[PDB]
Amino acid sequence: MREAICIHIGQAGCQVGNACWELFCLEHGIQPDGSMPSDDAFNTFFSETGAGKHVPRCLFLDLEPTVVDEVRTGTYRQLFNPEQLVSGKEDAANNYARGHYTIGKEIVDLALDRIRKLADNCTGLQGFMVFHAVGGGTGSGLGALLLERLSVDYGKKSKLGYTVYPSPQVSTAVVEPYNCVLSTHSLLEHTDVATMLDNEAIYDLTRRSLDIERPSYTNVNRLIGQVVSSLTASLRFDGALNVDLTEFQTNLVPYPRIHFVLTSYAPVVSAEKAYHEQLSVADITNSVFEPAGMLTKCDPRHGKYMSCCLMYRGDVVPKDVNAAIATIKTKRTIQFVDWCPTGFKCGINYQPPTVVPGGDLAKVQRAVCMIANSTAIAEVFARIDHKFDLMYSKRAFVHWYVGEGMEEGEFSEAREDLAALEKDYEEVGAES
Amino acid sequence: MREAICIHIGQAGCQVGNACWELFCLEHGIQPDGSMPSDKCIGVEDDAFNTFFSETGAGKHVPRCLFLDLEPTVVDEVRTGTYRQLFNPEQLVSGKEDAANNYARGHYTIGKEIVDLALDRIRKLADNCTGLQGFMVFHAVGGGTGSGLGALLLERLSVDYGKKSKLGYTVYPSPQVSTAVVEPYNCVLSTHSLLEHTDVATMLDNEAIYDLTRRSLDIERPSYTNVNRLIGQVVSSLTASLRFDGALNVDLTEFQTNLVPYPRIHFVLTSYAPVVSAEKAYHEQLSVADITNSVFEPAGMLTKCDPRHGKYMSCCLMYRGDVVPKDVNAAIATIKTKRTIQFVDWCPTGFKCGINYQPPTVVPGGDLAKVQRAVCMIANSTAIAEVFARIDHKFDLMYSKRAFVHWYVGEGMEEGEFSEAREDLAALEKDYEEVGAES
Amino acid sequence: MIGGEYKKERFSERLTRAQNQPKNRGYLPDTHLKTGGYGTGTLMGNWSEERSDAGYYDGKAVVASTLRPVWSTTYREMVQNVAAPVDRCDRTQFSQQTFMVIEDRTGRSYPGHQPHLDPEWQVSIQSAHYSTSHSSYIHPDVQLQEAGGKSSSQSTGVLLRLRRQLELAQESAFPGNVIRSVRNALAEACTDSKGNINTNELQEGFAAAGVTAVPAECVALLRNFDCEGHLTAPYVVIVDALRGEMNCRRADLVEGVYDLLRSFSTDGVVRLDKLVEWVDVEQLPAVKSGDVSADAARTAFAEQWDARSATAHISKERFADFFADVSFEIPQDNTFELLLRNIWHLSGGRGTCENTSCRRVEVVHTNGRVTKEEIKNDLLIKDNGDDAAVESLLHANLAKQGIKDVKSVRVV
Amino acid sequence: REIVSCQAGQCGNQIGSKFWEVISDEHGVDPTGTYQGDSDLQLERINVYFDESSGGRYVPRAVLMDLEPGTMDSVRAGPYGQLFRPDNFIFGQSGAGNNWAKGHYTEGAELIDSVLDVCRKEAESCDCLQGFQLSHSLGGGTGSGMGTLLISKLREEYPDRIMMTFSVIPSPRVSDTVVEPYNTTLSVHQLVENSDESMCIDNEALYDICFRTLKLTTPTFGDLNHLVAAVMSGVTCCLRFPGQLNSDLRKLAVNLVPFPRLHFFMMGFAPLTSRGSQQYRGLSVAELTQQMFDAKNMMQAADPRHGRYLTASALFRGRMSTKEVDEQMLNVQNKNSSYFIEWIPNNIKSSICDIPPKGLKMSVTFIGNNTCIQEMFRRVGEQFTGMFRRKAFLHWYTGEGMDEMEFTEAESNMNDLVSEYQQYQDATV
Ligand SMILES: Nc1nc2c(ncn2[C@@H]2O[C@H](COP(=O)(O)OP(=O)(O)OP(=O)(O)O)[C@@H](O)[C@H]2O)c(=O)[nH]1
Ligand SMILES: Nc1nc2c(ncn2[C@@H]2O[C@H](COP(=O)(O)OP(=O)(O)OP(=O)(O)O)[C@@H](O)[C@H]2O)c(=O)[nH]1
Ligand SMILES: Nc1nc2c(ncn2[C@@H]2O[C@H](COP(=O)(O)OP(=O)(O)O)[C@@H](O)[C@H]2O)c(=O)[nH]1
Ligand SMILES: [Mg+2]
Ligand SMILES: [Mg+2]
Repeated sequence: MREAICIHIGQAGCQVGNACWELFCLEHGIQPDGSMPSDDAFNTFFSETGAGKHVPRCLFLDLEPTVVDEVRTGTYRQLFNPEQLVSGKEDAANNYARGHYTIGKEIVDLALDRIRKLADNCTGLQGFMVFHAVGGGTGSGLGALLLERLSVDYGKKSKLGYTVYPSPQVSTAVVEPYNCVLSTHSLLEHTDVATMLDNEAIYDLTRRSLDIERPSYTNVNRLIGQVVSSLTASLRFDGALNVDLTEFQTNLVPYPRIHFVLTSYAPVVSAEKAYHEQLSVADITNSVFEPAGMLTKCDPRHGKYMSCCLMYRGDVVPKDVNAAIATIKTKRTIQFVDWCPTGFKCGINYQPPTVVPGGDLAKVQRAVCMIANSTAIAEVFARIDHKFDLMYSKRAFVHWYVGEGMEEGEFSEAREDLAALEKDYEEVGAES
Repeated sequence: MREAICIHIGQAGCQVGNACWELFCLEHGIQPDGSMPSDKCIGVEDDAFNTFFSETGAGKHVPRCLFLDLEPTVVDEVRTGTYRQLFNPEQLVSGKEDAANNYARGHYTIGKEIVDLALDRIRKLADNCTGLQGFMVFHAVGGGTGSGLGALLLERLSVDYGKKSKLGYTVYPSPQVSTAVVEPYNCVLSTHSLLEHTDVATMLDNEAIYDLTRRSLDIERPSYTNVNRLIGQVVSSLTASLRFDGALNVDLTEFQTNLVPYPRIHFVLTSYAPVVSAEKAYHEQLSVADITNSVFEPAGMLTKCDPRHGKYMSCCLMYRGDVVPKDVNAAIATIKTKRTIQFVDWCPTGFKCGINYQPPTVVPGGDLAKVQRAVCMIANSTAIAEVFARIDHKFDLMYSKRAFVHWYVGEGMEEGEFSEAREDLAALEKDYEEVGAES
Repeated sequence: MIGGEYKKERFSERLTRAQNQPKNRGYLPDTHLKTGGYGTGTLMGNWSEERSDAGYYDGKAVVASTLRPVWSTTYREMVQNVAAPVDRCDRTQFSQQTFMVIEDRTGRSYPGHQPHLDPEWQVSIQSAHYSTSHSSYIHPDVQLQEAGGKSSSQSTGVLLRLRRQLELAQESAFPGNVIRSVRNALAEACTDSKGNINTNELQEGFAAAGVTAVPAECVALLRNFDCEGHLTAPYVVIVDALRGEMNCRRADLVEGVYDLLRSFSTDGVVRLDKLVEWVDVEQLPAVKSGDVSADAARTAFAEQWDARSATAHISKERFADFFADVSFEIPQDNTFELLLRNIWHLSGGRGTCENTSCRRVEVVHTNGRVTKEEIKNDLLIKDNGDDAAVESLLHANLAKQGIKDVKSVRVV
Repeated sequence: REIVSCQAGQCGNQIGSKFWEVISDEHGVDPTGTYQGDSDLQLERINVYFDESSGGRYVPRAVLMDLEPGTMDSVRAGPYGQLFRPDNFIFGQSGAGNNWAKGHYTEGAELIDSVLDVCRKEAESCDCLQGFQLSHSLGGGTGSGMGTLLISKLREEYPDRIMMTFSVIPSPRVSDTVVEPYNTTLSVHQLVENSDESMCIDNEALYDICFRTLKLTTPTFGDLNHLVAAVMSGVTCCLRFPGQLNSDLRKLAVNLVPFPRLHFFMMGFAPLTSRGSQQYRGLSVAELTQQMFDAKNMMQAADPRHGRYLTASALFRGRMSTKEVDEQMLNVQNKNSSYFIEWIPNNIKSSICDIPPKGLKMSVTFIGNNTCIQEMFRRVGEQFTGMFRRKAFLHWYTGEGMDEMEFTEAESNMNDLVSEYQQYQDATV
């Protein structure tokens, strides 16, 4: 029961999965072989076999084989299924057209077959969680294709896209705004909740809260996996206020088109500083709501919050979270929209957040992750469309798309989708 | 952090830098290969060497010092010497031809073809430092290159780094015995540049140190090696307050602001105690008061300028070893009661004392005796007017009927520069007298 | 390197009539590497960069006659003090294999590369053997397993590391065996009469005691603690530094215990036989739990007292050090105070550290008043088998304390 | 993902021989073709550049083209000569005379049938051909003529595959032929139309690097080819080795080609330290990035400061963190906004590969699309037109079969490319 199927698309998704699956294995006591040396809670992320092994409900997809072969030769080779770990032969080259038109259909059928096998195995499938990067080709192309096929094949199943976006100034691609603006078309219609996972905010969090001189994708993906585990632990473990996928779906999405959400996590402290500060529920809530303690480069003080969901883990108390809510509401720096008087969905889980050894998080008795739908998120679109327009004025880097089966107009539908995506956020944020 | 960049200019600067860098390597346990032994690193990753040495990815330590001499002999022989592995092929710049006791040649013809790359090397030395405290220019105003190229480099450093701390240990011509005949010309010409672009100028004339090592260190016939080792010991005593912790620590700016009362008054006499060999030391009780009295006496000074006919303005004391603040206070009280030396009326305190827990280390094969404690006294005093009057009277005799001026005017210098420098030094005499005058 | 064989013309070049081009090796006449138009000896232009090459042979013989040995200069005679004497970047230790590889200029990433002169080549190759994700995602068990400016700072860091390693090793009928065995191992490793130990003796002393010490570790220890300047220091100061300075509270307790023992001494002098007769070893945690017997506890007590005679004299320093070992290996001040007070019947302490060894007595006075009193300092008042004698001793102690109106005493 | 390489002319053959030496050093392959690599990563993706035989010998997917048999004689006499197959060597009888007409119309054309046969044999042997590699010199006759003919043909027989061509541009300072402008002009218009990416190497810049960047007393053509081989392997390291930011030929082409006619790139390699300063210059990402954008480090003779960067690609190799390499690109974009185009945000594509060059801690190859590329074409423009004014050496080309029209067509296409670079050099938003 309460099974959720994890899907990873592109290199970014593959690394995010390779960083969250060892966290899940540590949480549920699963060795890389897939056994417990020395209670049904792993069923959400692991499928039981009569031999005692626990195969994850994970799909790995990438048009290029380097990352999947690294996974196949890694420590978790005996854990991961040889199938559902699929590979292509030529990458998308950050070409949404290549990933969605030419190379997409030759692997999408296999991907849907493996997802069908996973869903058949899952007898209580709660939904799908897809990890990809909109800035890439496979993340945008194969991401859009898989989103469309899953939406047309599985009805109204909950779908959570924990997706990485082009950061405001630290980005590693030039056609990346093109890929983002093109993937938005799928991420509006076929995605139930999308979670912003840019890289600059993670970098700043690591450099200003962990004092790590040289952190990298290993650290950022460990933090992403920690956020995902914090969000999903509500159903895998008991708690005072458990939540379900559809439950916070309803609590978070006010309108069908308003589903892009900021994310934040606390207390993210080092081992040296773990045993010094007073890491109470109120303190961690304040750290959560601080602009610098989140996972996306989007300052909420320029916008207005619409719905905040607070997943507390450990020995947290409902009155502690109530006091945190009261202090937050009294605090005027953050603004709540006028038509949402409550605006808070808090859940409590009794399982403390496990820390993977050798990482940056330190073993802390309690933590909290916030998923916030807010009007401030219009800024990421307002800058990504500006970046897209600076190249689309005379459309550089578009012959690559055109030669891969892309019509010239698809960019125009991308631009109109961005326009409407900013406009409905402005409308909902406008005072009555 | 707390890095300090050494810049050695001229032949005298090169030898003084060789001596002080040998001393620094011995103090920090750095072999000529440039790598500290496993003993000196296994305890903790001490940051003591950081100010003078920068670590590399292989654990090797490279000095933060730019050698810069126009003629190639001294820098070339340093490259050929044992410290080849210790120094970089860069950062050790050698020119093509010397100025030859010609400030005009070193500042207008040969200086410019090397100053650009000198500043580029200084940039590559400074961007490495994250907490650079300042620069320390080691040179002699007597030499043509050390005067001219030193002045040009100081000007460029000032205009590029703004108000950064800038010490200069400079060897002025001795009042009585000197080598060059154009040395007074070079000194007078470079004095203007020192005034304009030097935060503190430390006096390092030759004959005073020679007499000091003749009478105190008992070396009857010391060569340049011994005087350079003494200068290096003085520099190490001055700069150890930040490398090693102490009861009262000072940095590049504290003694700067405590010894510079006025922007133009920044020329400081130096003295070191106890400069004792292995023989006169074991008979004497080297106490804090004893070494303080010795370093305040004119016999123990490193510059041929007795303070009895001068007027003290501010003395900075650097104590090294097992020195106690209460012993320092007793020494200060004894000095204040003593009437043979008198402080200026408007500066009652006049003392800036700082203690460090690192006793001075004697170089193997040297002549200084390894002592428990030592003191280095840097005095800003009006007595420097005496040596400056000596040098500008010498310059006036030189310039009475235009001697050795064709060499300078043939290297691209106007004749009025000599008059400008002479009037600048005359105004310096005037302001020394003014600050020494009782209110 | 000596000789310069790798610069000499090889057999392949003779057998194929090979020449200076394209492999500029310089073995043939008129093929030397002229930089500036002059040899590597006439150092002009690119000379320093040329000499920095790994396959560079200086050309100076290693044996010189002593009949014209006067050509040194001032810098040479100043730096001869630090110059190394002459017999993985040692060109002298390099073999002809690596030298001819360097001459052939193979296995280089870019022209002018010096893999052999690079000292981190081995670790670079080992790192290149692994990927970032593979090294990041090592199996959790072995991954969890892999987790100032003073002259004495490095040595005090050494002492801290050794102390924490001894604490981890700890985590013995009577306490003190850790420092006891460390001192015994150092004493055994000694070969000098007055207690002076060199680096190798110190290293193998730690090895016998159960401490992993690097030769550099030992050399740092001896260089800090040396006073005669022979890279040799007494072992007592090293052991005391490893044990650490005594805490104020525990030192005060030890002083009180010694004062009590001195007062209880028959002749006013603390003696080993009275010490071991007065110690109540029955109240150790191990003895209470039944791990060890009282006889074994007393035997160990004497054994790490290390007294050369059964009637030896115990003084200030001896008592302080003996219980300082116990203080070092017991981490909690409260439990150390409780254990010491329990062993030596010192009345006092507050709360958890309050002494429980002394016999509480219900005393009825001449007026019938019943009071629950605590006897103080009852080391010699033991079960001698005579109830009348014990009762009289209790009355004498109470009278000395100040309660003189007693009429009956019962031990609670 | 297989890349098959072909080397035209003496220059191309020697550069490719050095490239295969570098590749075999990276992959642990002897001249005998056997394997000694101590790491599984050296053998996991050996199929990109090598094919295993029945005996297991790893033979490179390489084709060799030069009219003179002496080039193949030297190639075999090289230390890694036997690594190649015998049937990939296709050589004519007489030399090209350094005539583009001879190498492209009469002798090279009659020779290229077997070249196409063996190239398509290698293509069919490849499971999924990633791309075609060319190493050639445009100043020569056989390197330029046969190279242009082969890339032209391979464009039709393989339209969707990558065309990565390393062209050695002649320049007046290292000019050693009078028909260099003729050959360069007659080759540039095939390169512009039959190459997905055509990056340039100039002997002036190579000698400058060997003189003042490496300070080497006397390197040779071997060491120039060694630098070119290092960058040659660095441009495709991401295919054969894992990394945090995987990349390949199309990955680089998409990010570096804004418009189809703009596919000529600079070339650079870091670190490049003199052997006297190797032990002293600490290797770090910041130092690498500082060396990347320096004009002297660029193997392109044209000064990049004059031009404005269309795009750039930074293929880093070794274990390093990600923001310590991305924030460097941020700095070079922010503090040098004048040298980068405004209407292109984030001009630098960056990728990271896990395995550094053998024994190095880290390295990086820099491939930059800049408006300074047009300087070579302009200078060869006046060099070509001055000769073409009065029939200078033109009679050889005319009598070999070429006509008067094609020379002006070539110079007109080159002028069109130069104008394309101009109109973006001073472009405004
Ligand atoms: N959080 C995280 N982001 C990554 C990681 N690796 C790459 N990214 C980001 O993801 C973006 C593109 O991801 P992908 O969808 O895999 O695109 P790609 O890496 O080019 O792979 P292809 O689409 O197949 O070409 C890049 O611009 C990176 O900024 C990672 O390991 N962790
Ligand atoms: N203390 C000290 N002073 C020196 C030393 N060498 C030279 N001098 C002084 O420097 C003065 C002349 O300058 P030099 O150092 O000899 O030469 P230079 O400064 O490099 O100038 P050039 O002659 O042009 O090269 C002499 O009068 C000496 O007093 C030295 O090794 N130690
Ligand atoms: N970098 C490099 N350049 C070379 C090499 N051999 C020749 N060249 C260049 O190629 C130019 C002449 O090319 P050419 O020999 O006519 O080419 P070919 O006709 O194909 O053999 C000269 O200007 C050289 O600079 C080499 O091994 N390396
Ligand atoms: Mg990819
Ligand atoms: Mg000189």
